[PDB]
Amino acid sequence: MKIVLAYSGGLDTSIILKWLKETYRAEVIAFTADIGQGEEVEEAREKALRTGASKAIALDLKEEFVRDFVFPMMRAGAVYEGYYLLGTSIARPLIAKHLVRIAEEEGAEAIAHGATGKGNDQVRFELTAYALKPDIKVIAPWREWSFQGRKEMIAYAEAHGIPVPPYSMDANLLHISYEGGVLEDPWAEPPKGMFRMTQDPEEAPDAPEYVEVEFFEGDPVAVNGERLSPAALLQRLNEIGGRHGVGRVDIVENRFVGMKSRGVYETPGGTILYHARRAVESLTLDREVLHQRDMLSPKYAELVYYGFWYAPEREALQAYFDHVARSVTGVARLKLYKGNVYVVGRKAPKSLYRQDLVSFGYDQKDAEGFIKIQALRLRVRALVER
Amino acid sequence: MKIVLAYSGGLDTSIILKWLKETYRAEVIAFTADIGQGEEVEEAREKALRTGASKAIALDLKEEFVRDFVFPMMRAGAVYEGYYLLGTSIARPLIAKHLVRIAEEEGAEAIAHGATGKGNDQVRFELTAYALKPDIKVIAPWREWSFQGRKEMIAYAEAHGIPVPPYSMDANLLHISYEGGVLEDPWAEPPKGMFRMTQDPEEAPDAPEYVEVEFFEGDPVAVNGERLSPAALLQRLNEIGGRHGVGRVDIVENRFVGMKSRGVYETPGGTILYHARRAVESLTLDREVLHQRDMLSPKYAELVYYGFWYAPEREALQAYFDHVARSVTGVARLKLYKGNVYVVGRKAPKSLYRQDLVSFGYDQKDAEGFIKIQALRLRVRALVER
Amino acid sequence: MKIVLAYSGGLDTSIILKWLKETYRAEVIAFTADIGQGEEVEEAREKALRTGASKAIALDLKEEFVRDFVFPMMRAGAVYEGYYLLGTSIARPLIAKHLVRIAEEEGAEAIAHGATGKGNDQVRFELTAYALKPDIKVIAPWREWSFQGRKEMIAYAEAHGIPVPPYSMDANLLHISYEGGVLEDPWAEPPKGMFRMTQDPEEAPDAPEYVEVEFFEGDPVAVNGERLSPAALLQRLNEIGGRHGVGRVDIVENRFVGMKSRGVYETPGGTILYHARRAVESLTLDREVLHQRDMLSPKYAELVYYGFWYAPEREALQAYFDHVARSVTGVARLKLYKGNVYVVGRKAPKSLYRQDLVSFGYDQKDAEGFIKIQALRLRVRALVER
Amino acid sequence: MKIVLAYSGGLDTSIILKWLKETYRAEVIAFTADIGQGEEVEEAREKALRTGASKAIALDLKEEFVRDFVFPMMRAGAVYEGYYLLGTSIARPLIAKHLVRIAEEEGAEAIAHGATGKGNDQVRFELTAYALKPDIKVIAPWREWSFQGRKEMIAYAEAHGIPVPPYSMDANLLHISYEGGVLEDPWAEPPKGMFRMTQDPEEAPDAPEYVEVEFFEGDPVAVNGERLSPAALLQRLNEIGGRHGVGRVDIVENRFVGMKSRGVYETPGGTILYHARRAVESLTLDREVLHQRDMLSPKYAELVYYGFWYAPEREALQAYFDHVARSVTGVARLKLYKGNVYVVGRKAPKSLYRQDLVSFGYDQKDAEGFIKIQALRLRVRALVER
Ligand SMILES: Nc1ncnc2c1ncn2[C@@H]1O[C@H](COP(=O)(O)O)[C@@H](O)[C@H]1O
Ligand SMILES: Nc1ncnc2c1ncn2[C@@H]1O[C@H](COP(=O)(O)O)[C@@H](O)[C@H]1O
Ligand SMILES: Nc1ncnc2c1ncn2[C@@H]1O[C@H](COP(=O)(O)O)[C@@H](O)[C@H]1O
Ligand SMILES: Nc1ncnc2c1ncn2[C@@H]1O[C@H](COP(=O)(O)O)[C@@H](O)[C@H]1O
Ligand SMILES: N/C(=N\CCC[C@H](N)C(=O)O)N[C@@H](CC(=O)O)C(=O)O
Ligand SMILES: N/C(=N\CCC[C@H](N)C(=O)O)N[C@@H](CC(=O)O)C(=O)O
Ligand SMILES: N/C(=N\CCC[C@H](N)C(=O)O)N[C@@H](CC(=O)O)C(=O)O
Ligand SMILES: N/C(=N\CCC[C@H](N)C(=O)O)N[C@@H](CC(=O)O)C(=O)O
Repeated sequence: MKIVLAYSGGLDTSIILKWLKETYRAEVIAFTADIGQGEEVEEAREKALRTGASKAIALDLKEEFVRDFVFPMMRAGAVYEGYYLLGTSIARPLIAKHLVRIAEEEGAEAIAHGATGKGNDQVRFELTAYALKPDIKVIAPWREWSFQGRKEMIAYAEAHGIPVPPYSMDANLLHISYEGGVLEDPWAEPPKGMFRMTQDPEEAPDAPEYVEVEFFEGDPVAVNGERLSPAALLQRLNEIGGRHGVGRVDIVENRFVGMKSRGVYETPGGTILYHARRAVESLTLDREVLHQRDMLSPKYAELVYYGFWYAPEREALQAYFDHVARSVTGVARLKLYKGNVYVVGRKAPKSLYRQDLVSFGYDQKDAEGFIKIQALRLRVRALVER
Repeated sequence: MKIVLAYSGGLDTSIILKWLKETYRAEVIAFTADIGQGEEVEEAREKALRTGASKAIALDLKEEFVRDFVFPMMRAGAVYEGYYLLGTSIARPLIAKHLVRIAEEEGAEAIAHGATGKGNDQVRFELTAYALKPDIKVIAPWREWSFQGRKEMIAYAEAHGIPVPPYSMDANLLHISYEGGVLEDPWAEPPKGMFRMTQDPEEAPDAPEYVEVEFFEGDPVAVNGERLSPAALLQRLNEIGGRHGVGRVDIVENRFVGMKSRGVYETPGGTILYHARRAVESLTLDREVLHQRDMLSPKYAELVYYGFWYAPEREALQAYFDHVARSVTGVARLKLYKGNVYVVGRKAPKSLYRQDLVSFGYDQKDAEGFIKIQALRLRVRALVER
Repeated sequence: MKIVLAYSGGLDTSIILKWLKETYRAEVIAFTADIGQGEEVEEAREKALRTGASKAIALDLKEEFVRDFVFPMMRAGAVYEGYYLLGTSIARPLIAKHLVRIAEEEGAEAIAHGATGKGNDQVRFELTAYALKPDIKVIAPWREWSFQGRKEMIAYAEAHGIPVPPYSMDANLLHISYEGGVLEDPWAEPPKGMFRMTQDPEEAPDAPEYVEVEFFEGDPVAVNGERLSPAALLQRLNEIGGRHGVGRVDIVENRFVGMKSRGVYETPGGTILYHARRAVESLTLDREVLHQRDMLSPKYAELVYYGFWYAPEREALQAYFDHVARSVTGVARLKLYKGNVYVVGRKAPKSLYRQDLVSFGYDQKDAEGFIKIQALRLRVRALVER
Repeated sequence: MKIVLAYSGGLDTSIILKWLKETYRAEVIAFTADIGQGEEVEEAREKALRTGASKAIALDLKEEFVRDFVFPMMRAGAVYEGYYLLGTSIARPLIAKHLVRIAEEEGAEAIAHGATGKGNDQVRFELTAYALKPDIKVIAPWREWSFQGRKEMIAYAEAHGIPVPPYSMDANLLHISYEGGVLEDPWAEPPKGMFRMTQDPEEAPDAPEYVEVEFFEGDPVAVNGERLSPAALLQRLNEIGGRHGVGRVDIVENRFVGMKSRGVYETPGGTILYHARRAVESLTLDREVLHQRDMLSPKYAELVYYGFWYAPEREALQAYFDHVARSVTGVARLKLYKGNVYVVGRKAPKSLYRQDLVSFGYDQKDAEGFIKIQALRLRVRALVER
């Protein structure tokens, strides 16, 4: 039987490829997606073949990732529990999508992934798979094998000749996530030198740096006047924001499976894009549209976090967010300095701001009437209380 | 006829004090509240007497301000349009409340304030006034007078004996607001040296400073182990954060009155408290409670911003927020560095975090069933689309 | 100067026509719309010319009314304060839309309407007018003249040759509204004989009547197998629901301008449609989509009620509702009997219901896992309470 | 080993009692609760002993049911998916609460119930149990045993001495639920004579009946002037409403475990109470409070439906609803007639309604300013769209 494995190249997914051959005596098709992890995915592909894969596929999905997953999510202003910009979250749907497509192309029965039984990833992979191919068979080795502990897995690794070696990392174009190990104690600061995408604030330039991001109908299309594709644009902002230490988050979040866990994230480019968008929105979105939009963002955020990307409720909300984002066209000017992102300017060809309405269509006495009417129900209330 | 005026001691409320006397020929009781503007209010009380007030009152309302207004608001995680911590907004209700109490005490049928006809403050003072005493009369000189320029106001000031002297500011224990003049161009960065409460990040300490804030049942009670009263606590955090340049935001916001306005704010202490609270909340609040609470916060924020403090909607929402906030007990440890605030740790007596649930609360198979049930409707959907 | 008046042919708008001519020395162009009031609008168009209009326009807007206003609103499941199906609310935008178009075509700088200064209609008319043509001038005589009472208005009309003839009515294809007069006492049942669109349930047929309503992509397209245009369809359902006394509501509502008002409404066809729609949705909409949709309906309803039809917030929500409603294709079967409507059956081409899953893919063991995971956070909370 | 079983006295729970003793080599303590199912609970209690229970407990929980579960839910205006008044949903928590208490008193390590593995009840029972006593062991025979059909179940019972006897029913003081069998076809009207709690509208009195319900701080306290305890009050309204065939619902709902199912419900008393409460609320609740409250009700409804009664989200929302409900004091007057409930009058000690404001403080010109300000952002938008 054929099985398509989401293969990263790491120890665990390598142990999984061997485990699947041995346990299911199956023809394993390894799949590695280049989504900006900063690893030569071609090395993962050869290592998979070396580890026993009857086939290995490596694809550059950086553009699809940002264009079809990151951008739509950003248009919605999605933020989980106040700080998480969902770097790992929106990536999983993309990977499961291809796993399913590859399985259908290679006539494979099942697909497998290496997310553990304690997290959100397992849900994201599987909900995506079932939503796309309801008849698909899914295998989650972390839930199915008998290994108990790192020593056993390493022993098993060495036995099969698999290359063996504080926290665990998950990286892609949007961010790098860190959790586990020393990070499991919520009272303990992350260890110095852990971050990789972002330079330390204390080591960031002494001179602030200005950057401008242009948005067209809800999506960023240029940086400092240079038109850049979705992936190239995220990359560029990662470089600029990274040098300044921008986008570090440290939170204890609530997993979908029920328990809290301490996660640390660095999202330089995405963080710049979060504030740039709101800056352009401040001139281009209507007050009531904005207030409504912000009260829905958190719901869309948990949908992404839990793994309901290819789910009707998320696609429905997307219709709202996409409609609203269509008006977001303009430029945000931000000032980067030692870990912070400061909005310092913004402009738009169809700005709703009118200096003439605030400087010293507006008649001062209309305000009295507005106030009296707004006050009526409160006055009736007070009088009734006598 | 008696009129109680919200008197700050500035040129405008000074001009207003004279204007009221001439216009209404009423005795004016000047009221000056110390809410942390960093001004000697007795100086304003005496100047009010020199300007013609038949009675000048000055009260230290710092503790009432933080305890009965800033704290209840903070418990709700109130943030207007993404960044505004409502520094000016929660202050007006307090002032109006005293204006109405004093009018009742002095037998004054009317109150007056110096907010302009183009803004939010006018609504805040008046909705509060009418909500507390329905038949009170309110006079807003800015909406009633004839001055057609700043030049005319000063001439009137000099012609009357009032001392006369790029943007307008409003300061109190929570923040300092800056808007108008040079700030009316949303593409222009605020002028160098404008900020007064926070030190320029470029001139802030080279070594980060750690700070710990203790929360008890939703309100902050100690800083670095020192128990502090509400106003004392906010003051202490303003000093610590200010020294580091923390809490600066720049936005184009939507006034309740219809038009957009470019505002700049520095909220050092409040910004530290915002993040400290969420840090403690991450260990003490249930996932679902939190998610629901966060979707209501934006609504509570617009209520405070529009001026509906003493309104049934806000008091109802307050019951919800207060209920949830009651569990927020613990300590947040934050790191301050050149303009930025970083959560680096948190602990709590009744933390819901359990390392054993994440360390390598259910067994693997449980997750499989959870996923299958969660996936059911998506699979039926896919099948029907057959 | 020219003024386009929303003229219904009644006493008040006739008085208004005369009043406008003299007060503004203007040419008044009368506009009467047939939106299902059950009155020969041509008679109103002629009475206007007799009354002094320089031009009188009358249009059959029944189809545009149902297709472009009633249907989009019904797709959203809009219900104001638990019962009001907004019959008068969605009709005002339509009227004002034509007033502004006619004003433009005739070179008129202003439009006028006869809604009083204490209601919602004035807001709906003007918000629509201003939103479509920002510099249009609106004249609301009720807020400008000084008639001291009814007697005075009758004498004015008698003096102008206007024919002078216990509650006020507003009728159209969607419903008939009743309020004012004897209806002002919330404790008093409406008088017998008041209803006109519906038969007293006590006089309704002794046998129940079954009716089927087919929906296609969110809108009703057929009744009892007969395909019917929007307006013809609402009419047929009015006839059917009407004969049985269906659609009667009696509520005390909150007007946008601040005071409560007692209103009585009969919406036979719309009431059948409300339940028919939900019946088809019960087979075609996903659970999460439905739940989110229902939490937004109320907001949409107040938007309509207040008059924000041609408003970006409303249009944005409409994007969401339209997206969801595109899945609503199927047939609802209802049973009508003495005042009530009963859903007794429903079917759909792409129904999501599967008897497979309820009769004795699904494995009961999965339910245990689902339950354990959902319970984890509750159990942790319990252990911490200790 | 001791196991406390939710014992209804029926065939399946009797089979379960025998099954539990042998499978777990344990003694079973049967618990039967009278919650208004209209059965003699002492009969089930005696039968449990005859079936082998080591102890059988039967309690009258009618008052606790209505006072502590039904009323709190009603104050929230809870309605699931447009029509379900949650009759079975709110009863389960109460039952499980007692199972856990009895287990603790009897020193039993586990509890058991007879809900199936494909429904909602299992979740309600278990989430409740786990929330109250996290270490409790729950046994759900339907998800554990090996019976492969109804005939084998009958053979097992007949073999154990248990006596053996088109849809399934669940009845209590709030309603009677009907689902399964012939009701599984959503296009088929339910069978004649199926309803038990309500008289068919065709047979109901030709004379309408007026009923008055007095509310005090959110809860109903009297019917037609007669003060009644919670359970006696619900009983009374069931009798009155039942005679008139009030409260019948026919829906295809979404279960928490993922699939749709056709359910039929009769809730005579609860339906009168639903409309009675809203009638009193129309005079006692503020507009904004009401609108907010209605947007949260559906969320609370799904919580109850899913089984999250003793859950922090639900208790947090309850704080909101209870705050709001406290103003709900007054009397509702309804007209009952052949299946329908018509609100015909309402009054309250502190009614916020003022004939003052609608009859022909308020000055129409305030309305113009209100409208102008409300329209500003719309005019700005229009001008920009040019
Ligand atoms: N770039 C990728 N290509 C293919 N599969 C991936 C990729 N990144 C993650 N996965 C899968 O999802 C899991 C994610 O966990 P982790 O690598 O610890 O962050 C891995 O164990 C893989 O099975
Ligand atoms: N500390 C205070 N005491 C009394 N009235 C105040 C105080 N702060 C503000 N106000 C009132 O509210 C207005 C606020 O204006 P502004 O400072 O320009 O943003 C002043 O014109 C006063 O009438
Ligand atoms: N069919 C119609 N055509 C034109 N204007 C109308 C029509 N129906 C109502 N109006 C306008 O809106 C107001 C509605 O008032 P009313 O009937 O008292 O509820 C009238 O005073 C008219 O100015
Ligand atoms: N009055 C009651 N006393 C004790 N247990 C009950 C009672 N009503 C329901 N239950 C439990 O919940 C299930 C309810 O029945 P059903 O509606 O047939 O799925 C039974 O299998 C019992 O274990
Ligand atoms: N650490 C890791 N990746 C990423 C995550 C960031 C995060 N807290 C999230 O849920 O996105 N591996 C896990 C995370 C998880 O499922 O919670 C696993 O496979 O079990
Ligand atoms: N500048 C000033 N104070 C403060 C406020 C910050 C802000 N944008 C807010 O609404 O709180 N004066 C005004 C503000 C206003 O009313 O919007 C006035 O009286 O008109
Ligand atoms: N009675 C009338 N029409 C209709 C109304 C139904 C209702 N309560 C609504 O707001 O739609 N005329 C008024 C209503 C109002 O503006 O509230 C007026 O023009 O003054
Ligand atoms: N029919 C019955 N009881 C009640 C239900 C009304 C309903 N649709 C609801 O979920 O409350 N038995 C089931 C229902 C269920 O829990 O979904 C079972 O034990 O499996």
